[PDB]
Amino acid sequence: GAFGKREQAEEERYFRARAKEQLAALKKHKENEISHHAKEIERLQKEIERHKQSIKKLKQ
Amino acid sequence: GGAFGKREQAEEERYFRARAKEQLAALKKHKENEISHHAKEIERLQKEIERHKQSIKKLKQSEDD
Repeated sequence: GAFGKREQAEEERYFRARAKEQLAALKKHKENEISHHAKEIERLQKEIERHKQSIKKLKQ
Repeated sequence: GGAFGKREQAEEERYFRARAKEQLAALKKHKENEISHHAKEIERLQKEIERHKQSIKKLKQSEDD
């Protein structure tokens, strides 16, 4: 009946929302990982900077 | 006799000049070694960064997938 397609419609919305909650949690995890790698990169570039300044001193 | 007095001094002069240049070379040697170590380190660190950048590239694709 009318109350049968409302159910269907709502059940559909429900499952779609569950599907998107999951896709978002997976993306969240990848973003966290990207985040870590980025952090490391910045750290390594600071070390490079230190070495580059050491060289500069020595060159003079 | 007298030309000996002179020649001895010309030789002494050459001797100390060479002693000076030997020290100068030693100094330049360690400077270059140091600079060299640092460069090597820099290259090593840049490769690590390259690894991380590739890791990100991957993660971004799989995430976009």
